[PDB]
Amino acid sequence: KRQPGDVAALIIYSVVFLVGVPGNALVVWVTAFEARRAVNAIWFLNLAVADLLSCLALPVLFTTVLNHNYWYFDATACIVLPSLILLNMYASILLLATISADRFLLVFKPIWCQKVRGTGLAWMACGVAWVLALLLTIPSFVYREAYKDHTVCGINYGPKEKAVAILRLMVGFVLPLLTLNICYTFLLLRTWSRKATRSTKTLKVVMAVVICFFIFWLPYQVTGVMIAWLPPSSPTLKRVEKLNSLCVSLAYINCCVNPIIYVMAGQGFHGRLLRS
Amino acid sequence: SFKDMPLXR
Amino acid sequence: ELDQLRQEAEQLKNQIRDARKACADATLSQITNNIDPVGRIQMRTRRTLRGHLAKIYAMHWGTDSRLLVSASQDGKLIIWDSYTTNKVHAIPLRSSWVMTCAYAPSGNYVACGGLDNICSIYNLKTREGNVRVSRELAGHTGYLSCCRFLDDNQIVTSSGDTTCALWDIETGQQTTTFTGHTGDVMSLSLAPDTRLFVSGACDASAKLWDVREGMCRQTFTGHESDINAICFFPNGNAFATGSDDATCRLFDLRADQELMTYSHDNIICGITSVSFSKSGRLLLAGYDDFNCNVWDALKADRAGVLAGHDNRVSCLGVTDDGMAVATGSWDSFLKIWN
Amino acid sequence: ASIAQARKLVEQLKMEANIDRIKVSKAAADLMAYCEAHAKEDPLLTPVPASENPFR
Amino acid sequence: DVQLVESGGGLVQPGGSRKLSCSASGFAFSSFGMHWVRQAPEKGLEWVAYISSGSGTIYYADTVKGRFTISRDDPKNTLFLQMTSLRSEDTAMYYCVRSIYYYGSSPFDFWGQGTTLTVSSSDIVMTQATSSVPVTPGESVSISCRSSKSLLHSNGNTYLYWFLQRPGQSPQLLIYRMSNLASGVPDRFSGSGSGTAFTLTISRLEAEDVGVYYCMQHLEYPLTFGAGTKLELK
Amino acid sequence: LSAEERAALERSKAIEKNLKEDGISAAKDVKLLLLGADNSGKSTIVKQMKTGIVETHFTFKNLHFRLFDVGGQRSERKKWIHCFEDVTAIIFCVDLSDHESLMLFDSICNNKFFIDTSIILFLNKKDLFGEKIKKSPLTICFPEYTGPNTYEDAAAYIQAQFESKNRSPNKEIYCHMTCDTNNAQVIFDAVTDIIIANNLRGCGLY
Repeated sequence: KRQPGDVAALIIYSVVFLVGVPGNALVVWVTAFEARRAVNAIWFLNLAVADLLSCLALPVLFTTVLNHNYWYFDATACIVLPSLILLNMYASILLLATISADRFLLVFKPIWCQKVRGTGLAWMACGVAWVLALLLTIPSFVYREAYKDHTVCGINYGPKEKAVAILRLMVGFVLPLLTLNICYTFLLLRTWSRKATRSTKTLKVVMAVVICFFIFWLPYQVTGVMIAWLPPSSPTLKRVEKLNSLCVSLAYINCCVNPIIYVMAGQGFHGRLLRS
Repeated sequence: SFKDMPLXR
Repeated sequence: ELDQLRQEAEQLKNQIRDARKACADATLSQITNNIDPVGRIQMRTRRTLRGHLAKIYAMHWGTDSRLLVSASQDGKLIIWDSYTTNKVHAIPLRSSWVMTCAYAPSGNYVACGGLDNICSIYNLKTREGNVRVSRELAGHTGYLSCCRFLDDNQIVTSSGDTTCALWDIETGQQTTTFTGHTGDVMSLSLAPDTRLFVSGACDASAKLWDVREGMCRQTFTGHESDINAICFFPNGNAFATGSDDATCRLFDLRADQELMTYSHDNIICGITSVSFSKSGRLLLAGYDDFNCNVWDALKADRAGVLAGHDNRVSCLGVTDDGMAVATGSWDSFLKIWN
Repeated sequence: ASIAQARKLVEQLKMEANIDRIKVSKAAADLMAYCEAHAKEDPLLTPVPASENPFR
Repeated sequence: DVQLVESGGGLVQPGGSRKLSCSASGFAFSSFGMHWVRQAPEKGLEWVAYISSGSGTIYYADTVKGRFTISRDDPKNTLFLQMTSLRSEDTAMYYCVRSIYYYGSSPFDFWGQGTTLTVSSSDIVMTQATSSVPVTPGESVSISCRSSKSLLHSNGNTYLYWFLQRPGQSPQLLIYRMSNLASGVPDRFSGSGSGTAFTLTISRLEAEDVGVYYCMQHLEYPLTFGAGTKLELK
Repeated sequence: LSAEERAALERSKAIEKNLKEDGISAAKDVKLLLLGADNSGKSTIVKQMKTGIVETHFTFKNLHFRLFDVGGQRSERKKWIHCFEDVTAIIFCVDLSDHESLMLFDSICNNKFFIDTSIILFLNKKDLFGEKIKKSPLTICFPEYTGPNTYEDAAAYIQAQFESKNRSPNKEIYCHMTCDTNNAQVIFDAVTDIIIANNLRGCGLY
């Protein structure tokens, strides 16, 4: 791996791992303690558990990069790990979208919300998000195979590649962006209309979340489609092939960004940790 | 088939 | 002749102060200098009850030291089982504003009352299988503060009308009225022999009434602000009290004056509740500092801390067998210690 | 016009005055003796054994 | 006053079916249990069924499992029993009883009047040594009821109940947990024993104590009664 | 190992389930506290909305309100004032016909327990106050005031005097006049704003 990108990607992987493991674990513990009293903790529980599951899988990818693209494992773990990783990613994205929609609904319609709010609805929404993630993942569940030269971990594709890429792009990027932007813009618009509810930290938090999500999840989503519409002739194919590790490392940033945003926006954190 | 995809994609 | 009687009253006050000063030979520190210090103690939570959804204002133990009772602003009265943390009853209340509760010594009755100027008695051994209101007592003109049971027939209450009363459950009539205070009174303590009781009002004064005669016999004035708690010493010839000025004092009914005081420079917030141990050596005290405290009743020195509450404790009580102390804050959690 | 109230106050004051009193040393000795008598019957200052602990 | 009246029984040919109902009135039916108890025409009482409060739990005996059905209707406060495929050895009398449980409760306090059913043509075992004893008035006598296993649970207290049936009517409760007097029972009855050897002591007899005494058990399902000892004057 | 403690456990579970159901179903109502001086017209607006503590229940726009009147007892206010903490808002009342009200408002506004609860202030009896102002000056009550003897100026001056008695910028004071049964709309608007603010704060966004 004499390429400058590989070492930077490995360093980012390691840093993300040891930064995100403890925060995710602490958030999971606190919200699991508090989930028996408040409805507003289930969403954060789901985000924290999804992020912890995403982050725990980093060493496998790190050592796979280290072993120079060789599959040293058996023929059963080949079709197990990638599906789980994809499921965790889509679950995280959809849970963020549902949390934004929930905040929109709570702000605009308080009476109806307090009249119908309950744990069952939150659990139903979480289950819907998880099953949508699994349904999106199913192609990786099925078409994944393995091959031996050395061993290569690949997927058997025989139209299908482009179709999967288009579905992935649409249902993983277009809907979350629209939901996030529209819901948060309307929330700020209504909040800054009355002096009683007007505050300054809401704009900061919303803008930070939207900007970080956009920056960290556009380039990977577009380089995943660039590879699905080009022949292997152009050297730009080599230029984009030498960027996959960097793209994945930059995509992993949200998994650590989210717990920091959650912990730095609360009213009290040390008391909750001590009391649990 | 004979095609490569680094895991995560 | 008002000035003449005022001068006579001043002379009588001077005479009684001189008598108390003459009878005051020595303090308690010199006698207690040779007492072995108890040493630091530590207690760990052994149970926790989670069934209330609002603030908790009062509680009382039971004679057999197994059944509890708690009251809350949610309008629910619950009788707990300490050992298995189970629930035995749940009593709805007519009004949600509740300030006191009590458990009958025979285990048959429970009393409760609050801002409704009424004390209610529930029959807990009905043949029909449920619990209904036996009778309701209505003779006060202020909010009730404390209630106690003498027998299955007599109850003593302490309202905010500067009075204390003695009732008759069978007919619900005012048997005897106690008067002499000049302000709101919130405390009671029935003597072990069930013949005398003492109360503390907001005047920083306490009176040692007489149940049979109905005439107050003594008065103690040594505090600086309102009084919030009181409890007889187990021997029956002393009592302790806690005030809003963040200091507890131990009085006497033979020397007719103070003995010792419990003070600290850091303590600022007022006292909420005070109780004694089985042998009288330990003086448990609540606080507004989100914790309880342990005071060595003889050396007047700090002995331990019982922390673990998010909000300030509002009630306290030790078991008759003397094996567990139970506390309750406004965070709807009761902790059984040991 | 509160002559009767003042009379009641002074009567209670003199009645309380006529009561007797005892020395502080005697009461302190009585309280300390009672506290010492039941020293080993208090299971709080002495740590109760775990075998005979109802809340174990 | 508390009432528990049963109805439904009668003459049933073999291979038929019948339904019973023991209507309740005068108390809070929702929080109580319900049992059905069977006594043969010339033998001791026997246990049949059980149902919890709110229909949460049901239990059954061995000889009746899969052939009887039990139902409750809270708004009407009634208990139902379904007699399906009645055999040739099932004629008896049936009652229904009150079985509230909590800390310090007294189960089996009240018994129904009863109905007669006519048909055409590791368990704990409790025994009673004697059958009939002559007792002179004004004396003091004792009874025995030996079990086959120690009834001392881990919680500290044991479960042995004493029942008395005067000749003519339904039984009444006397002692629960072998040491406690039921309400309305004179203070001349007593309970003693430990582990397996159980006894009842009575002194200063009267004319109203003539009858048969059955000792029951409540440690674990199923529940087994005793044979029954008769007492006669002189 | 349990012999018949299982029935006790079942009873405990049923009791807990009923308690939780009743507790959840009872959080849809908001509580309102009525304060002010004696004979301030609080009972007037309580009755126009259709012995210790008197409570009133009424519903409006799929929402049921709870009112409380406490001034029926004479005791130490600081002794029981903590019992009404965590209330949604306080509905004060002022009669423009009389300094006692101003002192009471200054005392209650700066209380430690009520440092964040919003206050709704109802100036009452507009017609006779205006007639008295046009018939006699207000100099007897406020010698330091100045201006014409019209209606709007006096009301504005009194409102400014009442408004200047607070010290915490966090608290928000709502002022409206009365004396056409429109107070329900004002109360609803205030409670909706308070509920939206509380919901925003709970999510951690505010």
